[PDB]
Amino acid sequence: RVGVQDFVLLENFTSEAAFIENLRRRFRENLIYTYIGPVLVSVNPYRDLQIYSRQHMERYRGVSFYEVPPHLFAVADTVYRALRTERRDQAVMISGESGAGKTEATKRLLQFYAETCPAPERGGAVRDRLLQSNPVLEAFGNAKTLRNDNSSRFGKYMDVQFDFKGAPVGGHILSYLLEKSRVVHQNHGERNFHIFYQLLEGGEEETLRRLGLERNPQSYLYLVKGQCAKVSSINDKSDWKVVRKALTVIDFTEDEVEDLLSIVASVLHLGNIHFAANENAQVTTENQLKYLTRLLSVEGSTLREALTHRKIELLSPLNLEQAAYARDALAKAVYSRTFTWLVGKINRSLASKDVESPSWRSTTVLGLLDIYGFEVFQHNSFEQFCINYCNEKLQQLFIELTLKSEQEEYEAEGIAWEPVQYFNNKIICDLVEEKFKGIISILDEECLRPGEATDLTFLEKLEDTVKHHPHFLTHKLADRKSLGRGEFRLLHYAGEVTYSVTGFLDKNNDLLFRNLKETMCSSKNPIMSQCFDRSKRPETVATQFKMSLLQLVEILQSKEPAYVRCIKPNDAKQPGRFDEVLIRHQVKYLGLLENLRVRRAGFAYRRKYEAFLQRYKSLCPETWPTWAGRPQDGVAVLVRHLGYKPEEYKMGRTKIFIRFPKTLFATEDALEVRRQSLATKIQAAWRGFHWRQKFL
Amino acid sequence: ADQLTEEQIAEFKEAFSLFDKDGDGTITTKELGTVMRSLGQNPTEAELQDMINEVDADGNGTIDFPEFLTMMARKMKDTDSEEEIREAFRVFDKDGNGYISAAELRHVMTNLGEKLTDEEVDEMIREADIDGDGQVNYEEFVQMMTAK
Ligand SMILES: [Mg+2]
Repeated sequence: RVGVQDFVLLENFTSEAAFIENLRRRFRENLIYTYIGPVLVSVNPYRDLQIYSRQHMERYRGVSFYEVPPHLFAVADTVYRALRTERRDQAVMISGESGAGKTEATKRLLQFYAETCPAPERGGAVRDRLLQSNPVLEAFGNAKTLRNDNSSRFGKYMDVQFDFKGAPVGGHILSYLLEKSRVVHQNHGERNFHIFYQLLEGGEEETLRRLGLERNPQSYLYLVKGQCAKVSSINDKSDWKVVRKALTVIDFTEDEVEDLLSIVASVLHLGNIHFAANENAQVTTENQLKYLTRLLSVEGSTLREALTHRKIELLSPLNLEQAAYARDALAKAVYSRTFTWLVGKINRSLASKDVESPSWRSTTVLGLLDIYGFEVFQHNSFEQFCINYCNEKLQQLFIELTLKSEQEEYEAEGIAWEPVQYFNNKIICDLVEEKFKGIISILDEECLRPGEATDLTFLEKLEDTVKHHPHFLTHKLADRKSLGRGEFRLLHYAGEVTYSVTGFLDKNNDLLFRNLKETMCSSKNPIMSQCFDRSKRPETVATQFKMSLLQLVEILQSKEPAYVRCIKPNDAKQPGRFDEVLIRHQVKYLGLLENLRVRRAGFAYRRKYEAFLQRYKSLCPETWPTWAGRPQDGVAVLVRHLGYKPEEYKMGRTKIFIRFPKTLFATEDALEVRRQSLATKIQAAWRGFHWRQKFL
Repeated sequence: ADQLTEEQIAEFKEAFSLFDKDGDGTITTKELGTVMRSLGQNPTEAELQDMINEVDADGNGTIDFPEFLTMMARKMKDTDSEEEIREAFRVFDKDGNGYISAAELRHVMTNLGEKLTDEEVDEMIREADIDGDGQVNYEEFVQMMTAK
């Protein structure tokens, strides 16, 4: 009952001050959801208020969105209804900073579909599998940062597949660039992945004994490099009970879980290996190396010299710096490749089991986008550069869809339109992924050959190739410090972030020595032999990532978008705290006001005459069964028979524009009833034809 | 548009007696639809009860030749063309590729107005899907069905 449920209805709609006030007023009354047109804005409550129960679902399912208050379930039912009436792939695009609520938002949507949508017949319950996949991925893919206690270190795009009856038949997940370094490293205050701590706290006596593991996290150098083994908002013993139960739901056999646990324990052991000296570097303690051979199922000797030696054509020893580096490289490779395997294993579970038809050409997908959000810390390295660049590329797609495209369309059409000014981050995207001239392209150029280019030589060619650019700064331009040396400042859509260039070349080339690679190929562990095989065309991490996002974008462009915008209340993860400076900044770069303008003056729906006519033509006698004239003319008589007021629609050059959604729904509800009559025509024609056959 | 012929009335007279049953020169209302389908007409069930409700007001559940012949001449005046049947199908075809899954056809026929029985649909799919691949070509099926 508070403020205005839709910003479009806001008076003084051009006031940035009025905008935030509505957000603040609704937030304290615990209304976290608000509409700008079809776009839903979400504010992180940072406390559990249950709007997500089955009672709440029932009130949003099968109802029009303008007739009910604003809620995440509305977008869910709207998107599902869009997927039913017209049979087109739909995708819910969710944006926000770290901790904004994207991940929790995606899980709630799934829940709605799982308990709401009809069940298949011989189909299975992929519903429980679709839901149980989260706990498993969070354990392996999430870790507490300073921004978020549960933080996704991987990007996720998930497709849910529906049959023609509207029930889920299965699904597919895509993952993006897990943050590798987190396994061997953490900045102070941050943990490693949840999985490690769940195992130690929740693992049973017999299981931890078999893995040669101690319950105390402080006893593993990889677990506590951040001094943080614990989180008050997280019960690791419970999460473990859930994960263990989820693995069975997604059809991990008890043997596969014991094998995965073997791999998890190996990385823990791997970090505990200490190297001492000769003249050069060798393993002092036999404890870790022991369990290591058993759980990894390799030969203890080949591993030891693999850690202590390098193949050059004989084997030269290594030192404490080099011996520790190779160790970390192995641990990163083992966990990362295991994560990839884990996703495929899940995908193998969500995949529908059928041969061909009927039909499976009639299945449509509902995409859900959950990525890692913009994040900025005191120290920012390659991992943040990838993540922040990811949000740039997706921030462009948002603009392309909600601002650029919609406005360029009016121009091409006959629609009267007064242009709304928006900031275009396309320039920032080019700074990164532009051919030849781009940061990623440069970093690749310096990655040719070893022992030649360094972190510092990279930044040098960076200064030289990118010259006086608005979104790029280094210590060689203007007044800085505050801008240091060996680092560059990049100004993103979400604000400036300082990056250290140290570790960039080593992290861009993801390099595992043949020495260690061979050792892993000899593993007798089932999961390990799948991740490592045999032994040219070594593409860089940054370029491969660039390929992934491009594919991800073109996947989203091919679908009918829905938009959810998540907003972070405060930096403290505190409930009831509304920080005006913070919310303002977000509203500004998200361009929410520029969006409110476009929605107020714009049209909710547009379709080409031919398409609009083929679909609704049965609703008018002059257009049924056929129309011989120009499609615009057919749409003209058709909409008159439908009773559209002149203010409810606009006839453009190639398309028809309908201002409000209520207009189209009432029309779609008419076509819904008309189908009843058309079916009767077929049934009557068959009943007639059939009798004449089996008789006469 | 189409008006009864002198020949046509003879055709309808001969076929009408087969169902004469008792021989009153009368037919049962519950038997009405069957004789129309036998004559080449494809009446909907709702259309059938409208005809029943007019001539059955005297009860007895019977209708004679003159008033039957009237129902036949009206039904012949508006009859769905092959093009209207194809376009009706096309609505339940989402691709626009001119195919529907037997599974989806069975689902609509049984779940949408004037629903067919499961036994009826079985028979429909049998000659509608000729190759038995689970896909039906409706433009081809419509021809066969409306074929004269
Ligand atoms: Mg089709």
